Amino acid sequence: IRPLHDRVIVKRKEVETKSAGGIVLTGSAAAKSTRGEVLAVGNGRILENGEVKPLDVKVGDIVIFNDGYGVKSEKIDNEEVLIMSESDILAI
Amino acid sequence: IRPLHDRVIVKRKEVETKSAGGIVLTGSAAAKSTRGEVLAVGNGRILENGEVKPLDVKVGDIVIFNDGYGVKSEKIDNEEVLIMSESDILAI
Amino acid sequence: IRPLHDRVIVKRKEVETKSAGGIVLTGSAAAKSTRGEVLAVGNGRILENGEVKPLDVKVGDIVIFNDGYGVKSEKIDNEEVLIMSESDILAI
Amino acid sequence: IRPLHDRVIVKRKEVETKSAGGIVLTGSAAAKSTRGEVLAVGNGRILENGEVKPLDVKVGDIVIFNDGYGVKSEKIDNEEVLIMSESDILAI
Amino acid sequence: VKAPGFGDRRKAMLQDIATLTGGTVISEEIGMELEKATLEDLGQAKRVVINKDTTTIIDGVGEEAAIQGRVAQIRQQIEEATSDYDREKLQERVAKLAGGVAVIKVGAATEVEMKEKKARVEDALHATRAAVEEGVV
Repeated sequence: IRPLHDRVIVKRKEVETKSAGGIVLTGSAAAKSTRGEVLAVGNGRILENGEVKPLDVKVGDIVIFNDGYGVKSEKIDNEEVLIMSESDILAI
Repeated sequence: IRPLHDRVIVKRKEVETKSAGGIVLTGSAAAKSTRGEVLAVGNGRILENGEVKPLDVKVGDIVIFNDGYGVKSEKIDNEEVLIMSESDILAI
Repeated sequence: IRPLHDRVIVKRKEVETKSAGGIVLTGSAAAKSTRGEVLAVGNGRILENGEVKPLDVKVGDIVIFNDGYGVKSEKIDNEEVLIMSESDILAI
Repeated sequence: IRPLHDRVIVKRKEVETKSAGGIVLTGSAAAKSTRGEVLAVGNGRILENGEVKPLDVKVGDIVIFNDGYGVKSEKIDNEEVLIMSESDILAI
Repeated sequence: VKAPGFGDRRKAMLQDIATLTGGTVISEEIGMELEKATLEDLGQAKRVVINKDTTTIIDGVGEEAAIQGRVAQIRQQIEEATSDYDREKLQERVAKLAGGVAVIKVGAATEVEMKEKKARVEDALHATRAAVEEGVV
């Protein structure tokens, strides 16, 4: 696989920790999940003209991100995968 | 044929791919298809004045893309061809 | 939780601190809280191409920030830990 | 209350200044007050990579500003401490 | 299929079928999505047959002691039903679990006659039921 610049390729964790008190159980509130594993990373960012300036993440990072329309979503041979612009990534 | 910079021309692959369940057939739900296959790549991208900026895709790639308002179409010999900018293209 | 450029990470103090009158116990009345105890600071600011420029905040301070669009919440140790830009921060 | 670059900090003066008539007193109609007095000034304005370029305002001056959404407010000593950009400030 | 009944009469009959068949009822009122029901949650029967208006499940492949416990539990509720209308929407279901349903197809020479015949077939069913609980003299 091969990301097409600015892009980071990840996969999200499962939606909501159903045990999050310690013992207390829950169903689903119907949110999503902010945590993902990084699978592949773009060359950098082209615009501003001074080189292709590289991204901050690497493969095998566990990232936290803003789960909005700058994140894109896909299904490869049954696997959940996602592709964002780096500007939605908040932290490792 | 030659796209007038930042733009890329592709054929779409199969729509809501009705065999993709295993044994089970799927019908339709109101998605379309993220998978395209490239027919013509533009004359770079005329911005920032330090030459024309590049494009990274080629004719004969199979590409994952975002189904946004940047995606257009066109009519070759009676078939459809999709026309977007590389800013909707995500990965191979 | 290593913040991903421009971003800062802080834990907010108790929202509507029910004692803002003096002696008088003023209660909940539709306020928030703006004071954040700093936990981490980002990889600098990377745009403008003239290398990376610093941020003027530091770990262990209490910053004043607005309840802005860059403010997201998240979970370490069962605390609320929040991520935002140096632009969402107003002052010390 | 050190404002975190481009921003400036002032006290607001008399709300709908009821002596702005003459011998006759003027009333309130739910405006506010463009007249302030400076408490602190920020680091300057950074952008275009060469150190920092100045602000034309100064600490202690009795300045006049656009009392609108650029201007924020905050709670030192149970004053209203206004936290604006220099770009909110119209004149001395 | 769509479900039998309306209100929680619907839920009740779906759980009767679940304990007959050895399955699980999935509900949002038990906090689970249907997106994940397992090869352990699916109910089973010796056969099932369907037509335009009815569905017949021919013998439960579920846990025999839980099937019998369900039949006993509906009869337990018949002995504490909070009205005659409650006692109906319980008694319907003991026979449908324990063996099935019998039907008398009524016949007569006119429609005024069909209605007196149907009335006498009810009245004699109520009288025989009354004899089964208190005896005969």
